Amino acid sequence: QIDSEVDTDDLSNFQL
Amino acid sequence: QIDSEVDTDDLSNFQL
Amino acid sequence: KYLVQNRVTGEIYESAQFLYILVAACLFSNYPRETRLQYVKRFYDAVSTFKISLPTPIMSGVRTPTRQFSSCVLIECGDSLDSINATSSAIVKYVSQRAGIGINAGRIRALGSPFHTGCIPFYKHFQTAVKSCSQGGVRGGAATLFYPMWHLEVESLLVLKNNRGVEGNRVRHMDYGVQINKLMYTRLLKGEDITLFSPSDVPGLYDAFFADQEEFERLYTKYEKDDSIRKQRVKAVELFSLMMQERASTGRIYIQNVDHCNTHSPFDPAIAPVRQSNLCLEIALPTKPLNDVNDENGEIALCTLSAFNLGAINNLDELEELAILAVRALDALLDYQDYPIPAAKRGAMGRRTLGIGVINFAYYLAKHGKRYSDGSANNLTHKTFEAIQYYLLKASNELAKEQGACPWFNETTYAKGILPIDTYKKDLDTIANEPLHYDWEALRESIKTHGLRNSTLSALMPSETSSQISNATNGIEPPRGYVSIKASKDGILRQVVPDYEHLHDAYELLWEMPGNDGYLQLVGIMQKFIDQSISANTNYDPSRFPSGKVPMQQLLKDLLTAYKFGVKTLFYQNTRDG
Amino acid sequence: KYLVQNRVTGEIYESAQFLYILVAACLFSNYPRETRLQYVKRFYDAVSTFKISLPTPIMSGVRTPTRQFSSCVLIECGDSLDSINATSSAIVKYVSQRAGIGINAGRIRALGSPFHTGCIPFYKHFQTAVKSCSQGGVRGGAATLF
Amino acid sequence: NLLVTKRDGSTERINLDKIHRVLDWAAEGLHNVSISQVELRSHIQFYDGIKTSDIHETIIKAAADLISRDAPDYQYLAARLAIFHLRKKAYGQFEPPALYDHVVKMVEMGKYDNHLLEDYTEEEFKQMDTFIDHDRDMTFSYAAVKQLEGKYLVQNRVTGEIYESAQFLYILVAACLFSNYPRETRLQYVKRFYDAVSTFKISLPTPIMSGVRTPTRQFSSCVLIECGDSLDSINATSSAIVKYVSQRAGIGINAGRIRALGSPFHTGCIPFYKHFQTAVKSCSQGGVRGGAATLFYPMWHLEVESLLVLKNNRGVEGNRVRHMDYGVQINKLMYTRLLKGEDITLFSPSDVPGLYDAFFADQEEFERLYTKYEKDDSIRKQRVKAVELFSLMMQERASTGRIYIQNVDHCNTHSPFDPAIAPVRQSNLCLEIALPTKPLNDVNDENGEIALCTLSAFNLGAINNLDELEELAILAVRALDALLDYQDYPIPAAKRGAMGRRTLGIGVINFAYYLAKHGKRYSDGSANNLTHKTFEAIQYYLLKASNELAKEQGACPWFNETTYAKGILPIDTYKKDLDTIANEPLHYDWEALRESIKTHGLRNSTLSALMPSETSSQISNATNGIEPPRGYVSIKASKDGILRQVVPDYEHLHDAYELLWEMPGNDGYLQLVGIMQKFIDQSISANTNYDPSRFPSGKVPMQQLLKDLLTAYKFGVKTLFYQNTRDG
Repeated sequence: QIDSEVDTDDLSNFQL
Repeated sequence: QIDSEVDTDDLSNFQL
Repeated sequence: KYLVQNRVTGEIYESAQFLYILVAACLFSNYPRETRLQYVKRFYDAVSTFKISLPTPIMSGVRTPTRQFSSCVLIECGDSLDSINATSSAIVKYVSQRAGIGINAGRIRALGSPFHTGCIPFYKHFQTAVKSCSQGGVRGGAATLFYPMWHLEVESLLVLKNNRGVEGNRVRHMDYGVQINKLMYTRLLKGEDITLFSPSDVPGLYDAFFADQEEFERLYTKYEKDDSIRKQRVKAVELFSLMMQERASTGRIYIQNVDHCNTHSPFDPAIAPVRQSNLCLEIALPTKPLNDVNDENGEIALCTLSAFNLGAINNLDELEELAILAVRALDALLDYQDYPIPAAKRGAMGRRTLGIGVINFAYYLAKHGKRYSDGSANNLTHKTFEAIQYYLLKASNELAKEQGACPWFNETTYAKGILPIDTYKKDLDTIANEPLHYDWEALRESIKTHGLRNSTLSALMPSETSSQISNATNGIEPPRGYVSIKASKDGILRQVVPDYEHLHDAYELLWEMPGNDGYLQLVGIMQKFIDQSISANTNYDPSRFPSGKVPMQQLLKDLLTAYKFGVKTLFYQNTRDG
Repeated sequence: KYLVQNRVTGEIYESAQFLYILVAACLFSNYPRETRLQYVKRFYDAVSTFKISLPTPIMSGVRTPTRQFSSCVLIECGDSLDSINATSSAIVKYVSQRAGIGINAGRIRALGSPFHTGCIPFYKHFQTAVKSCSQGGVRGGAATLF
Repeated sequence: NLLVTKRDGSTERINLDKIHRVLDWAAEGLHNVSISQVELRSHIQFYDGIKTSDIHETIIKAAADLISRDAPDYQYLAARLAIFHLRKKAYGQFEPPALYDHVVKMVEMGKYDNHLLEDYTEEEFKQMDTFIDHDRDMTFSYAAVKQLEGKYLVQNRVTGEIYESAQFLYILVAACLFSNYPRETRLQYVKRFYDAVSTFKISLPTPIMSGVRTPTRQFSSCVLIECGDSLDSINATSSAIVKYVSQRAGIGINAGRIRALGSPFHTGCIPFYKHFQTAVKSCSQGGVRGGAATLFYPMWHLEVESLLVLKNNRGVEGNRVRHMDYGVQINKLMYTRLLKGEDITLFSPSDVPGLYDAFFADQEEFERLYTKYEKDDSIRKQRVKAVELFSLMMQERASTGRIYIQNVDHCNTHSPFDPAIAPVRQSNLCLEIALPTKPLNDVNDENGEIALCTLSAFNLGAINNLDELEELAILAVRALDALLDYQDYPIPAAKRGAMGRRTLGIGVINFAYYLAKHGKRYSDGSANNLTHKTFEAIQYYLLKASNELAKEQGACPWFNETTYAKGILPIDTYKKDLDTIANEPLHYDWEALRESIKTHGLRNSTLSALMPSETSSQISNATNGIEPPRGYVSIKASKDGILRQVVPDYEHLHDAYELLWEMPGNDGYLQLVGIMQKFIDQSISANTNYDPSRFPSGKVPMQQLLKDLLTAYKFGVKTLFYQNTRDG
């Protein structure tokens, strides 16, 4: 199954 | 387990 | 299981060679001085070098004060309270002495006939008789109960050991043999109905079932047409599926092909028809119902068993001496052992029936570089069982000269000049062409003149204990794997198939066979020469079938392959897990 | 359950006072004429006016072709297979005529005694005998084991 | 001895040599196959009085059961055998009849269309008959034959009699599609097409392969409906769904416009979604057996949280629509609220003038209108952290496999259509199709537009070089175009779609084998450039053919709604970030093409679409669409026993192949999908994949799920189809 935890500061570094 | 379906026209071709 | 020892202290009092020599002394003790100790020697040699194998109660008890050795009894129950009481009492006596039982309760009349309350309550009473001498109610005592496929209550009998359902409809600690003949199978191929009748309502249908297939035709269609007779119709695809669905589910709903048992048999079915089998479906002998335990006009059938080790003999003609040794020993045994029920003595004294089988068939097949599944072994098997039947008859013929044929020899076909080679299912002609090697006409005449000591000589039985002692494959079956594991207080017991190192690629393991076809061809080839029947298995690996599920179509197609090749009985179904 | 009747056609053939007089008749039949009918008269009076009450198989069967009226049997089993068997068959016979059974199985020897297997396997056997003439699971024929 | 019942009724000795002879012919050229093994296994099953047909199935299945990766040629030994049995079953002998004789027989039997005999003369049939190579039945794998036998060859529903062989199928599909061409070119086209299909270069969908030659006219198998926000339209949408599913069609419903629970659809979307589901399943065995749909909605819909969980196997019944799939529609704004960890505001479409339209057509106008409506108190709305909604969607996508994503901005910024006139506002059942739609207001409403597409694919495994694709594009595009005028139109709106834009979707099969045969891999970037070069060839030659056909016959009536009409090619509009993952130069003259399209037009507003495949890719023994195989051997369950198909050319390429679960992760695959999307007209049925035993404690982190969701947006991927999660 799936690991609920999400890191936004990791994410904020992505460019679309 | 077992597959209920029985073909009689297949069978009718057997000789005892 | 074998060496004489202490129940309590656990002290062991003899070695194996002292067992073999004393089993030999005892069985051959009544021979005259000129031949006795020659026989003792020649027998001792046969057993201690693993050529002849003896059943457990013989190996355990011959030398000691006991006299119980019957381990294989067949009772037939009549359609009356007296007979059920007699059948039950007899079952009681025999199980106290560790014996497996074949009950025929087919004659019992159906639910709500003029046994008013039906078969099932009586079947239960047999089961408790059976288990009357067992640890918790499952530990020793064993039976198989028989009925015709056309019995009115069959649908209710087909499901007796089903692990679902309610209790007053469940007899789970017994096995059943369903009896089938050509007519039923014809209603199956033609997709028509089967009419059920209660045996009490159909004058001579039951008897014609076993004795005269034409008389059955005539009487069945006749009774079907008659309105005044209580009956019941059901499509024949339905009943067969139900039986097969149950056989598959428990492993232990067994088939007797009763016409084959009477058209290809040592007995003439007008005098002494074969109307049932025993616990393991290898035995096939005539029976008469009692009407009291000590009824003298009854006949319960016994058989005394043994087997040759095909792995131990260096050539087929080595079987001459062995047949002589085997048949003489077991014959002496018959006069030696006790008879708790008069009907059972009458059987054994009147026909003196034997059932000598084989072990190590699989190893034998490997050592000659053949296989079960592909037809490569048909001819070798035909040549082998010829040797076997022939030399078994030859010895019983020789013994009948020296000592007298058996009192009821005139009830056999043999008495009339009919040999098995005259009566085998003709379709075997199409699967082997091995010529007869031995002079069967010389034999025909000699039997017809001098007689046989033993109305039967051959029967292919399962084996486990015996085939362990000699490190031989079990009966005629292919091994599941190369190594056997037994659970034991003393740690894990391992036994590797004989001569693995040289033959691991020779062996065809059970679950390596593409299907049942070659094996059944091989069983049918044995049945050409065997006096009684064969404990024949069917096998199904679910992961060989679409969606891991075994089609009813293959089950029936195999059921018919066996009828066609003349196979009399089908014993266990094995279904592998995964 | 008393009146003579066809149990399939559902026809009733008699009435309660015929039941009463004829039951009187049968049980006093072999009396000497000097006193016969006098007995028959007085026993009929007593039962027809509820002073004496009779058991069912007597009330339903006496006057009919049947002779099975024993509703009530006691069997003692000895500690031997032949005795077990004899006991078992005795039961079967009686429960097929509808009787209730008391069974003294007390002397069967215990499990482990030098028949190694003990009372219970035989008690199952009596149970299946007691039920050997009954529908399936819980319907007809009864016993108490002592 | 052993006697044998014939087809007539009499016996006759078994002909063991005749068998060994057929058996011998059949192993022609194949390596590593034992004939004796096949006899030893079948012959043991032969019984006195067995019939001929049985002997024949017994030896086929015994050949069949020997298929393994070690001895893959059995695949063909079993086929040839079945092929043989099937000739005798059809024509009573090996040699098939003269094609003209055959056709007349089939027409009178009522199993072929009479139009065939009015459209061609006996001499023309006699000439077609010379194109046929009946020896090509010898090249099918066994899993192929099983599919022909079951799904393709014209046969009997009831008796189960088979009336034609494969070469008669191919030639007549060809005759029919090209029947209206003029005498000068017709039978050249029939030949050149027949060749393309019977040698596995072009693959056709099932209803075409099954029905073109016969009296039927149903071939649309891929419909897209958009529902408006009114009772009339729901009734119209439903009725249309009914019509089409009776004819075995998959459906893409857009019910996003439906207004939310408790707005001034007063009772909300879910009860209407259920009504669509029953329309869908209206023609299905027990209520699960045929009829299929995917329903679409924007991520900002007020009821989204309640829609995200519709197929959840927990919950209560009045909140559950489990027998449909969903596509959630996302754009740049949402993803930005995700990266920045802020909120997403939900609105009901009925309350937000032109938000819905700006969603698809104009991302700036969406920015402006969204922030504007967020600020306004008078508007019913709902805020939720954007980490929450995304996790919920992804947690559902993972759990069912079938909650799908449409990136609606990509669909409109990189598209054959101009979104101010004809925006792409949904997809279809499998997420590969992307076409404009108009809501109806009655079933027969003429101002409606339901979108259809007619599908096909090139076999990358069968072409010996990229420029072989020129002829194939011409053949593919002409056939499917003829088909459009040929087939029936149950709903007027659906005809308007197909007549107005004549949209096609031609894909590929055998991508994985192709990649292996050039010694590349999905997962590591080794295949980016090969993939770029390949889909160039593909788009280019597909346009070239549609341009050539537009000259000969007229561009399509609504050509002026496309970007193509204005000079804009896909190479102008692809997601620019692809520049960083491949440097493969364009090889073909795209400016010559720019001008020629702008002048002469296109026959078909769309030409390319990467679809999934199973049936089709079995017939040619090709890897399925663009996907890596799960293993080297496929198992199908079948009444006739287990069907095995070993990946093409295993013996030489087992170490070339990258199997599905051997890929370190989704990254190379998505780079490869994105590279295709640079040239594909519509979308790609793109999967995501997760092996739990590659993750700490056997559990897939929400972090990787989203990180991949963004990798796909970035590389310009328009849709995400299934998630596959391996067990263990």
